Amino acid sequence: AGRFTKVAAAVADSVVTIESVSDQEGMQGSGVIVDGRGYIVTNNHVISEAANNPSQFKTTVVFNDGKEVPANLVGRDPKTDLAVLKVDNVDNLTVARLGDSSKVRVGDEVLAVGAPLGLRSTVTQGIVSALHRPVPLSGEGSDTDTVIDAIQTDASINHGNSGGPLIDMDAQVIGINTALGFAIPVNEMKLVANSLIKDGKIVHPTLGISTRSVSNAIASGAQVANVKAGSPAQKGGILENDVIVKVGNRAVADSDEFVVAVRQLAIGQDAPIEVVREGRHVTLTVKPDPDSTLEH
Repeated sequence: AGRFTKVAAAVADSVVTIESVSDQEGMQGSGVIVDGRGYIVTNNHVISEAANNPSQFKTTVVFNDGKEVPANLVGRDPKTDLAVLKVDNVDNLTVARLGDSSKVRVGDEVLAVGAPLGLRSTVTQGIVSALHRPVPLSGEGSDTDTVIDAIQTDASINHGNSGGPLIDMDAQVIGINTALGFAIPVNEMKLVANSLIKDGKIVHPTLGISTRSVSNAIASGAQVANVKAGSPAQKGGILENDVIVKVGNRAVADSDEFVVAVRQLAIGQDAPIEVVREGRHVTLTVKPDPDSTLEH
């Protein structure tokens, strides 16, 4: 058996098909078993339509052996494009082994593994092409668009392996394939999954700013398109046409990195925003709000 053949074969039983059907429509993706009690991780696109219209969709999980079981949505985070499902009282689950995405390096060989029985299923191979790479993702349903800090790979990521794991050569999960490919890194997945399992929700920081990217000799970064009334940004003295170049401890190259950087701030704690305003460099202070005040 070949090098990749062995790794794909070792993790196949941890990968599942997730199917959502209404009497009008029927969509399908992959996901990975992450906990022996039957917790399954996928991306938020895969279950979005069912989560938004639960009265008309039924979600099932199909195992490598072909068993089909009903699945319940535990919680989801459109901002990180992740979701968690739960199957009840299924025995002898092959739980995926979760790696450490902070140890992943550019050039590392990977498999992007889709669920073996999915209709369009794919397994692809490549390397890690970049780390900590902000990438915009369009929201599936009425879901908000977002940006994630991704693992980039030249393994093809397509309908047939999205929601499945990105697997390293130790056959460990180093990320979740999104919907020139990108994976949500496993260290972030673990933090978001933990939260969705407990609370059924994740609370992210918000400033009330929308930005557009600017690149030139005077100041490159995320130029402020809009500031929400009453927002942390309004209260902290951020102005439209300000060019944001640093948010907290993270330099901000463009509007994509701005989105990711905000989400690394502490809720309720003062933080520096560096701005270029009418040719001058200004540091403001902002106290981020929770995006969901009642779950904070």
